[PDB]
Amino acid sequence: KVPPHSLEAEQSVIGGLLLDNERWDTVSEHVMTQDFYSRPHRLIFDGVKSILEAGKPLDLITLSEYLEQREQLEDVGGFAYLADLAKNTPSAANINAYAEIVAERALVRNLIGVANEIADAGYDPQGRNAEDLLDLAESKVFAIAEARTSENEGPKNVDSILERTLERIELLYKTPQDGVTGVNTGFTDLNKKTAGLQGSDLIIVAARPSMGKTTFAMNLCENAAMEQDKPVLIFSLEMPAEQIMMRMLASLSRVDQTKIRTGQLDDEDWARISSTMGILMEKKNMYIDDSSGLTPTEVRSRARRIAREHGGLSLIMVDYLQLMRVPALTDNRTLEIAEISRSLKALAKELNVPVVALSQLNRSLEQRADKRPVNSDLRESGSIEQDADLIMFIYRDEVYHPDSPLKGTAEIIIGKQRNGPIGSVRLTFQGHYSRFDNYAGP
Amino acid sequence: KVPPHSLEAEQSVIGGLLLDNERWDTVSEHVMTQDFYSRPHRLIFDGVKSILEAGKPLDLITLSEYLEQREQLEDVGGFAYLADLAKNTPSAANINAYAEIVAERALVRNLIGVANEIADAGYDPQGRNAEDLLDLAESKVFAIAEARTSENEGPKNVDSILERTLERIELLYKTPQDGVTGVNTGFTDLNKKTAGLQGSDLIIVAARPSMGKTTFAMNLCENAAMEQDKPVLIFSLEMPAEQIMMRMLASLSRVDQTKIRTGQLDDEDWARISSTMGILMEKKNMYIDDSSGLTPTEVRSRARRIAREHGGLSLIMVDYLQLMRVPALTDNRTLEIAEISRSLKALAKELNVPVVALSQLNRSLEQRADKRPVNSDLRESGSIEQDADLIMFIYRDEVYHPDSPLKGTAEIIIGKQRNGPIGSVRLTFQGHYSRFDNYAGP
DNA sequence: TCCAGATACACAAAAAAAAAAA
Ligand SMILES: Nc1ncnc2c1ncn2[C@@H]1O[C@H](COP(=O)(O)OP(=O)(O)OP(O)(O)=S)[C@@H](O)[C@H]1O
Ligand SMILES: Nc1ncnc2c1ncn2[C@@H]1O[C@H](COP(=O)(O)OP(=O)(O)OP(O)(O)=S)[C@@H](O)[C@H]1O
Ligand SMILES: [Mg+2]
Ligand SMILES: [Mg+2]
Repeated sequence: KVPPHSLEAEQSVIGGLLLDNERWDTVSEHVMTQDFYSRPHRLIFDGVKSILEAGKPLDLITLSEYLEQREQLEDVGGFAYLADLAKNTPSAANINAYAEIVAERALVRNLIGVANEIADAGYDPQGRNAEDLLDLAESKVFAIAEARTSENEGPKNVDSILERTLERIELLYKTPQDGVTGVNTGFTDLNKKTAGLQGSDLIIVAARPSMGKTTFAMNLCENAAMEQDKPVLIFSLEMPAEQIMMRMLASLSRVDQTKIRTGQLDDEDWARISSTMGILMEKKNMYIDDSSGLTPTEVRSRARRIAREHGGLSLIMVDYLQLMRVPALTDNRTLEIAEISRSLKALAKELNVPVVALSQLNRSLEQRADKRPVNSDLRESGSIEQDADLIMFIYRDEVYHPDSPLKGTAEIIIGKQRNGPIGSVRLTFQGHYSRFDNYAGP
Repeated sequence: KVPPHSLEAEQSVIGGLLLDNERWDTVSEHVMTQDFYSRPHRLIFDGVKSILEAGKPLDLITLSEYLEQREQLEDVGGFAYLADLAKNTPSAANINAYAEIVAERALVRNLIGVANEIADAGYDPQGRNAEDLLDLAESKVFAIAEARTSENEGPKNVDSILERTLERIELLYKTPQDGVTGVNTGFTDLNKKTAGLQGSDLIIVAARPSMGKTTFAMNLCENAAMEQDKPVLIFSLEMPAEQIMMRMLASLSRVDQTKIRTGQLDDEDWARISSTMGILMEKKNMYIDDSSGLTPTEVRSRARRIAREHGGLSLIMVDYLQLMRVPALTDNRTLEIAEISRSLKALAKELNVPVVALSQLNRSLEQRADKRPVNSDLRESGSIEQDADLIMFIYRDEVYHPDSPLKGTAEIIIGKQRNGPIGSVRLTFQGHYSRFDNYAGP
């Protein structure tokens, strides 16, 4: 059988070395003298490496002269073969890939050789017992695997990591940026715990029906759009853009939502609406997608298109993740939810922007004495919680207990945070404006 | 009869990608792997997609070594075909102009394949009737259309949404309608707290057996048909049309239902019935369907036919949504109910008409000291409570406590309203006339 | 693999009773 090898890869490596000299540093750290297969190729590579290490400039003429000095010019095919190799070079940009291919082929060939060597033993014990045969397998495989080393995926001593951490904390002494390092939510208490909405993270807001989930997410997105510079993308798979716009106008302009919807407004309400209209038309930092049944690929494509068009994004909202469709798994729901969650996390990591994805809760919450949500109430949510960087629930006590002393107030439960504290935050809820607010009072 | 294809477009796309890899972002959004016709081109495009999706450089050597690793370089024609493909492409100036050609050719080929398949199925009925063949053809054509119905959809900015919202608000403001902008329900407090039954919404009425769901729904439908000009469509999956007609006659004529059903009637009752018949024949805005076991597609088709024949509809009634069935999801009841609710919501959104979906309640209510229904008591109802826009419960206290001070009275609880307040409304219930009415006392 | 409906045993226990404390 033909051993695995790529002569074209070796020719490309030689051509790239001849044509380009500034990239020798990267090539020198990936290939050796014994990695090449063809003997004339080995001689040519040895000569080129010797010339390059000698410090002399590399060119076809000097390479031919050096080969003639050792009388190996005719052995490697002559000057014509070298000229053909130089002419057949595709480009010098991808010499690293060629070197990696050559190294991989050498590794697999040596592994096959070691396998044949161990296989030969056993057909001729030569006095060795089973224990000796077992022992002289691990040593050979470890020898053939030790040549490759992870870079830099290796254990590190405390000195380097401690020095890097000291450097990090020394530069962070200046410019505190008032605590928040990501996207300002607008609520001081939640800013203290979450330290803003960090990028490359997945944030999940979940609650029972009619709790204030879409309102909370829209408030966060509106504050981000008002403060930040890059646009904020919203995927409204539940409601049309008209209703979201009416809610935003009611929230910003301090105008009753019902009067806006029914068209019963006085002069002051119109003045407030005109002011917020002027502000919104001056900003131009909001995008709404009202399409239904979007697949993860479509969401990714549209997000990438917007990001490339405007150079970046600030925040992405999905409402909600259970309404997305994966046609390849229409016969299974749990796997579909897992794929949706993994795709959302991958998109968040790729675009380096936070993604606020909403979710629903199971009906087991209301069949218990205590109605406070937990992490198990999310529907089909092994993956929903496994790959979530922050889970925030919404709980209003006045819904279940009409006589509760916490009327006109809501609690945000941080059920999970990888690098932050957890707890509860109390916020004032004003439904007629579709707005949350800081708790000025007790 | 050669199926449509264009090898030149595929070769141009592959050559443009090989020459410059920086335009893969635009190309990946237009042409996929399966759009190609020739199998070697499909394999080479799979290899190109695999190489470029990870960001690694793509060239002749990389693609050739990737194809050779899986014994697939012989099928595509070897390195010679790849070299010819790379050489034959002058430049990638209009690379985006060939992906559309490939996509449209693939779409035409799929359409003609489906057209041949339907004819072949028609030539071999295999025991299927013509109705089944027509249904299959319609389903396949709809599935084809849904994939590429339009391309103008996408993330829109805030300017167009603001302009449309301002136009709608001004239109509503300039035409006062006594505070109700939707279909009047006939009850003053309910209209005040609901502003009518707004269009493009899903409304659910739920109560325990023998509480008044059908009576309340029929009262709403009668009032809507009496005031509106467009007709009202009623789906009666439970009771025959004769019983509903008798109940409606009793409600409108103010005549005992038992006397009408049995036949012992006086002269004043006959006079009132004659007046009601005259009014009904004068208006004639009612359509009653009494078929059982209807799939969502059948009700959608009937509603479309009625709306097309009469140029619009004002109200659609389903009683009740647990009687509808999807034959493809018989093995799971929860998914079937979710599909029914989703289909009802989609129909309401499409036709721009309020839809009343009567629902039952679970038996977990009877185990509580408080018999007032909650949103979680609906049967098999994740989507029922997560998709509705207005939930109205019916609760009569005299059924549980015979000597209540609220005898001859009923309470309606608005358990959920996405864009409105929640509360309760007290109404007078007259069983012998099978109708609700306004309440004047405290 | 989750969601939803329903019969039955067991945990006390929960309050209420209530005895009785006052
Ligand atoms: N004018 C108003 N006055 C008082 N409460 C209101 C008013 N308008 C809306 N609300 C309430 O505000 C809340 C809004 O709920 P949302 O957060 O928008 O919906 P949701 O939480 O996403 O739940 P879904 O999507 O319907 S399952 C509801 O509880 C409404 O009853
Ligand atoms: N002549 C009458 N006198 C007194 N009560 C009456 C009379 N006729 C009807 N009723 C009551 O009015 C109710 C009518 O409500 P219905 O519409 O039958 O309830 P329902 O929701 O349809 O029950 P379902 O369909 O089985 S879930 C009856 O169940 C009786 O309780
Ligand atoms: Mg919502
Ligand atoms: Mg009924």
